Amino acid sequence: DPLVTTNFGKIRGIKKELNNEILGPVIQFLGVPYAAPPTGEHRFQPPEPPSPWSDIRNATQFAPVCPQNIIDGRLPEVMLPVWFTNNLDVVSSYVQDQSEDCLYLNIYVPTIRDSGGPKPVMVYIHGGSYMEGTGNLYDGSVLASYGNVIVITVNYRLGVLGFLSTGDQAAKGNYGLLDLIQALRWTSENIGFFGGDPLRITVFGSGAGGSCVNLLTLSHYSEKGLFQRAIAQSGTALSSWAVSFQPAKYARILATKVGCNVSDTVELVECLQKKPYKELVDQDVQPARYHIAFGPVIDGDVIPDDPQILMEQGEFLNYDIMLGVNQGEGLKFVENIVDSDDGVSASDFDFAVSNFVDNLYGVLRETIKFMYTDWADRHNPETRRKTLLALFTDHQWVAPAVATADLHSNFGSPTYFYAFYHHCQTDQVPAWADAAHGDEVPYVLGIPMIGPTELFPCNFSKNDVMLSAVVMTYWTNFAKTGDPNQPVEVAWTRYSQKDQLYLHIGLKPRVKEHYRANKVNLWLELVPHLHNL
Amino acid sequence: DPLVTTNFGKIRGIKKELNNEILGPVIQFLGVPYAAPPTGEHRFQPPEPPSPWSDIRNATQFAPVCPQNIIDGRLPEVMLPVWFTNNLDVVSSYVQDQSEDCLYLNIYVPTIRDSGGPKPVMVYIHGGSYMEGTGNLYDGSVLASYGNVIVITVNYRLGVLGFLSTGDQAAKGNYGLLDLIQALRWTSENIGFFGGDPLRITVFGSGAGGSCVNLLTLSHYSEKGLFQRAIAQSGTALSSWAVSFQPAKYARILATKVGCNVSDTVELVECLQKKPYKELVDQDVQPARYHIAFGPVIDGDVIPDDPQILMEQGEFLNYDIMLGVNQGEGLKFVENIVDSDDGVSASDFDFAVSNFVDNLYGVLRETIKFMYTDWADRHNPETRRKTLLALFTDHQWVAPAVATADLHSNFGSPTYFYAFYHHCQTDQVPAWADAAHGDEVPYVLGIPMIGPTELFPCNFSKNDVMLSAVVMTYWTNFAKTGDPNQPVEVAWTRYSQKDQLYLHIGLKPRVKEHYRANKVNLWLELVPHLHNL
Amino acid sequence: HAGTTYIFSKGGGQITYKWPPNDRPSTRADRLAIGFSTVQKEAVLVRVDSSSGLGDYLELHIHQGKIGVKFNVGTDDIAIEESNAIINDGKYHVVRFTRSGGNATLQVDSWPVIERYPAGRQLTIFNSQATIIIGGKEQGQPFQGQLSGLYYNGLKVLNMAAENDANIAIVGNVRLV
Amino acid sequence: HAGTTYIFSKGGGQITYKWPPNDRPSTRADRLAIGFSTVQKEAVLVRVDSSSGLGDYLELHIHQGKIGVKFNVGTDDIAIEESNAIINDGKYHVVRFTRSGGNATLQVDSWPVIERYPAGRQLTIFNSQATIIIGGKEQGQPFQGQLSGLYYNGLKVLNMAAENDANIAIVGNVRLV
Ligand SMILES: *[C@@H]1O[C@H](CO)[C@@H](O[C@@H]2O[C@H](CO)[C@@H](O)[C@H](O)[C@H]2NC(C)=O)[C@H](O)[C@H]1NC(C)=O
Ligand SMILES: *[C@@H]1O[C@H](CO)[C@@H](O)[C@H](O)[C@H]1NC(C)=O
Ligand SMILES: *[C@@H]1O[C@H](CO)[C@@H](O)[C@H](O)[C@H]1NC(C)=O
Ligand SMILES: *[C@@H]1O[C@H](CO)[C@@H](O)[C@H](O)[C@H]1NC(C)=O
Ligand SMILES: *[C@@H]1O[C@H](CO)[C@@H](O)[C@H](O)[C@H]1NC(C)=O
Ligand SMILES: *[C@@H]1O[C@H](CO)[C@@H](O)[C@H](O)[C@H]1NC(C)=O
Ligand SMILES: *[C@@H]1O[C@H](CO)[C@@H](O)[C@H](O)[C@H]1NC(C)=O
Ligand SMILES: [Ca+2]
Ligand SMILES: [Ca+2]
Repeated sequence: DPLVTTNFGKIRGIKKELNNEILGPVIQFLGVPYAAPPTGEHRFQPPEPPSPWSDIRNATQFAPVCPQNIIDGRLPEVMLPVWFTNNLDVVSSYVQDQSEDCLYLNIYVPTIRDSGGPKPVMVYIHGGSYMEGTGNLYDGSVLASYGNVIVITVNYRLGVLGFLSTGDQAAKGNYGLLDLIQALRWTSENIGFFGGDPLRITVFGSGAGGSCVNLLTLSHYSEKGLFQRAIAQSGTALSSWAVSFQPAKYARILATKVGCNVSDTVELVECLQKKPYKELVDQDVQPARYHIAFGPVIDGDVIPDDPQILMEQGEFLNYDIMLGVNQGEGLKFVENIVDSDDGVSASDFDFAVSNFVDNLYGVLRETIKFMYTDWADRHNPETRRKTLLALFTDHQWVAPAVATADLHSNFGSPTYFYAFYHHCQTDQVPAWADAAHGDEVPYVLGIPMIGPTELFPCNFSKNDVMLSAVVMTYWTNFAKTGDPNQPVEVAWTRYSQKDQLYLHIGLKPRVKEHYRANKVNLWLELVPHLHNL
Repeated sequence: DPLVTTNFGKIRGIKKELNNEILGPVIQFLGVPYAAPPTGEHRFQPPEPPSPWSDIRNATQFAPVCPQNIIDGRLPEVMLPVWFTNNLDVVSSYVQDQSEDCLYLNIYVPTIRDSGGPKPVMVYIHGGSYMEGTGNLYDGSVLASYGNVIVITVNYRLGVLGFLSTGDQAAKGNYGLLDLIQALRWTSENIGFFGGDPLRITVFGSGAGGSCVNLLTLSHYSEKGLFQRAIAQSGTALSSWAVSFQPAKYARILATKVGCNVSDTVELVECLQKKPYKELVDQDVQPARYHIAFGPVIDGDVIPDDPQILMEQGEFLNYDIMLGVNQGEGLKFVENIVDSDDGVSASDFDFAVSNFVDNLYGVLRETIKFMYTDWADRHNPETRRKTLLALFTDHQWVAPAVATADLHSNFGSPTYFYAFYHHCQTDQVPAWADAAHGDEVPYVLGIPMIGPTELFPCNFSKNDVMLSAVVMTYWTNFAKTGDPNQPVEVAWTRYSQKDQLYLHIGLKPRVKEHYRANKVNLWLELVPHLHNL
Repeated sequence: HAGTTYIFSKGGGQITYKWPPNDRPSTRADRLAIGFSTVQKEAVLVRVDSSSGLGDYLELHIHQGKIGVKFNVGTDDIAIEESNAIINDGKYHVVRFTRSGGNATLQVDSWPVIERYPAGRQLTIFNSQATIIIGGKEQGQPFQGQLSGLYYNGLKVLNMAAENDANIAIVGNVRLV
Repeated sequence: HAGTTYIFSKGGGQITYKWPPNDRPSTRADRLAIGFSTVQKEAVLVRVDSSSGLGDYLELHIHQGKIGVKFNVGTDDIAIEESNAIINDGKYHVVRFTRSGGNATLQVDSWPVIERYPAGRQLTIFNSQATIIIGGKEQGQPFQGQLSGLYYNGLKVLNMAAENDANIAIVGNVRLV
């Protein structure tokens, strides 16, 4: 029987076996409460510490997830990972059990003739678009086991409940962000009791998640010592959809939709502070394409200034940073109009850009089109597609990523950058597609080592399981020492602005320099200079 | 004794031996007059047919060259070939003997157990900037011999004498162009008497010369049948310095300098029609950088419209076309400011462009700079130079070249395109330099096969002589059949707009496609679209 | 009828000369002449076309009983026609066409020579000529009668056809005489 | 003097702690305290510098006999000083520094606590701190006297030096007591 005493009470976790004969067992503590339920008067309020119990709390099954609605395709296809979209079914059978009281986290502890002493802790911040998800999807047992580290998937307030701001004092948003910090405080204090080492906490996440990871490092609320490392996979604080800059506009539109658009903010907040949680979560506030309606907001306190500025001013502490992108992040962007012959009509391309420009920049247009046309084949529709997809991929993921890595290094932080070129080949993702947004998640969670799962159906090859191990060993080594190479043919050299060495993670890992240097520069360099006249 | 009867009289040519034991002998007929001396009242007048003689005319030594002045470095360094500039000495000892009566051409005939029947004829139109030169420099004996073709280097009115126009009727310029046609008429009628085949005349030239070649194919004065093929090496009718668009402006400035800027054109022409030929040729009319003062002009008759338009409207007859460029054409452009460490200061680069833009286009600036900076090494001064040189090379040579090839093909003309990547390594041209403007000439004239010469000093390696043969065999085969592959590992496939196959002529000849497709497009595609708003 | 004569019966026919790729000529001037005999009101006798893409073309037809020509080398369509004399009287007639850029010339039998000197600015070259089509069938106006001594810029296409030229292809209700 | 004491003689000296590369910390807040004794009018006691490039720095000096501090984390230079009390009287004195972004704090012996709250918008982080230099020699104002119990954000640099720390490097006329 698995018992552990915490500063709030004792709890019992259920032990589990893994679908592999090399992976030891794992003790799972599902449903642990790390804060006071954000209910009633506590809604739209900074999270509170949790209340203690005397007895022994049954922590053996996922606690309810936060209020969301994914079914009716109102979810921004492009922003969410592919595995999440190409399987809304299985996903639904996770977030089907909701509740306004959802602030809970899951702990995965390994069990031992290899390493003695406190084990590192990897906190995974899940994320889609801030509107849905649950760290309950990501089962970090193979990771926890295979790496010999404790893994914690966290749950935090999403949607309206988590990030609604009025622009003024009525509601300063960033609630879900504060929730994430509260989880980290809880961790830094109690993970010790589970054999964890509060001096080696690495927070990591994918997409919207990695955006939190990054925003967390920009908020003064994360004080020195809270967590030591960060891994931001396919995600930044610099993307167009990482922050909401019109928190009021969309707050009032949500107000109007549930009858509350009063002229005074404070009344408007109280108005909403009443409505059934499910009434607010089912509205339909639509944000400009490639932008978010509800999410982190520049409040001046939690998020002191615009991420992009803070980054340039070095307004962040020093952590060990690891971040990267996947080859074809923006699959969904083009997958939308790829004819039966796997091509793209030059008129659809000319259009897609003109449109992309209208939304992200309201002449550059002709410059973009030029830059993204392989003239040594200016007519191949299959090529015309590859480049059209790179356009999104470069701009929405690669450019911001490099931007981040460049500054994080120029300011002392030890940085490692990676490019992911390998995905699992199923029938749900076209053959001509490549590593799409999120295709790295199943390799970071060691799924291949336990064969296909209801969530990740793909029929993993021997390579997938092999590469899965190569990845996990990096991630964990990193979590262990702050170097993907210690302790456990290719040395993942460090990323510096002068050489920009990145590890090309694929079936042939190998260090290359200046990832997509050209386009990366078009976006961080030329485009600005132009829109500057 | 070498004698030949022509429709104007008999003439004696001196026979010659070649510095190689594989090259047969050659009968040279130097100084042949192909037209009436452009003197007195004939100055600024279409050339006239030559007057006949009864006896036997001694055609054994170069006749005087046309009026020019190269010594005092007033010559546009960049426009002239490198071998010409890096050796003004030897060059001077050619054009030292001047005369207003210079319309003469040289014939090089081979002497025979290989081919029976009339031999093909290759007429070489020399050219620098239209202000100097002489086909007397180019000795086509090794070519004539090694290929089994007759070679004719021609002389035509240069400078003021050859292209001065008043913008109106007073003087319609293009005199040197008409001279070149008169040479072709003479050839088409009498080259038969030398064993030549008037049905296989190929006119070729380098730089300013190849510009004439091209302009010749655009003038209606070159009627069907005159000549059948054309080779334009590093030169077009499309370059900024191929035509003079302000013939009046520079005519009056020449007038003012010799006291003649009267208000009436006709008087101004007569005024100049008097001055000693050497007084006009020694003035100093300066044209805008990258442009010409005196040269071919759009007169509406000889040159019907703007070359660039004629080209797009297919206003040219069909010929077998062969044209190309060299790797580092614009050496002189950057050689100007390459510090001791073979680099280029980013400020000198930022400058060179801003300047280049001011002259060729009076914002694109920032776009050019971007396009010509290897961001995967945005600081290497040696690289910063390579690209800065490509800028000129691409714009002044490569772009116009491709432009021509694309249209010539789209209109039926069988076209072949080549890129020259190999030069002779001497001490006059830096080591970091590559095939500069004109470095192909010595290989097309078979110089390597006769060892270093006073003109071409370089110490030719066994490769140079080898590659020299490879080149000559193409050029001649072309002149022979209109296919560089017939009759004599690499097949020089044909150039079509859809695949743009070009022969990468170097030590490893091999066919590649879409030469510098990227930049070529920036210049013929993007830059225009922009300067279009 | 002068020399080689071809007879086009009902159902029309078509003799087509296809210039070998690397030999499709371009021309600033054109000399076209042919001798015919027909009792039609509408019909196209000869038509030269520039390889697909380039627009240029030359057409010799009979519109409302009068022989005429329509061509285009790049600007607009220029036409010239002998509207006075009549030629669909089943008897022998010879027409001669001449082009020099836009400016053109026509002449039937012995009537005065007609001169057309097109408007504003005119283009000059008939680019990459690829096919000569006799029979005016493809153009949708079949010819029925007899054609002899067809001369186009040096090509005596009709003999060429008779002498089984590797490039001439006869198809339809055409017969030699 | 509290515990480990170091004596700086004429010719000055310098104890320098060099943080191991991948460990140069960044901080929003700072706690610096040290006990000294000197009879100088001008002299720099302690100075922390951010790895070459980044500007940030912290300096504890004595200007005209009064102990004070000057630092910069990104905006302007912010200084705070105990100008009332005097401390270059050769006797024992203890100063405590505090930073929280721009806002800072100073306190000598027992005098009232001084508070500096900089102007407009202020930056917060002292990026990549790479070296702690005691002796104020390199900055061109050698110190001569005695320093004890130096505490900087948890580092008791002086003991570290005494216990021959792999990173502390002593050079000059400095001696242990
Ligand atoms: C010094 O402490 C902080 C900076 O670290 C200052 O922070 C806020 O500054 C605003 C603007 O003047 C004040 O109105 C707030 O009251 C401060 N609140 C916080 C978060 O501390 C602070 O002002 C400074 N000290 C004070 C409160 O006087
Ligand atoms: C939950 O608590 C109950 C209290 O009666 C305990 O009996 C049980 O073992 C715990 N969990 C389960 C269902 O095993
Ligand atoms: C909501 O109410 C405010 C104040 O009454 C008003 O300014 C705003 O436009 C309203 N929202 C809309 C446009 O429905
Ligand atoms: C194996 O993968 C394929 C999908 O491409 C499919 O057969 C199925 O999903 C998996 N299992 C099997 C063999 O049925
Ligand atoms: C030139 O012609 C003369 C005729 O008087 C002849 O004697 C001589 O040999 C010829 N060649 C020369 C110039 O030697
Ligand atoms: C030449 O004379 C004309 C007539 O007045 C004058 O306008 C022109 O400027 C003169 N040329 C120059 C620029 O010397
Ligand atoms: C051979 O060329 C080089 C100059 O590049 C130099 O050795 C000399 O000028 C030439 N001949 C020799 C070996 O002297
Ligand atoms: Ca470390
Ligand atoms: Ca700073």
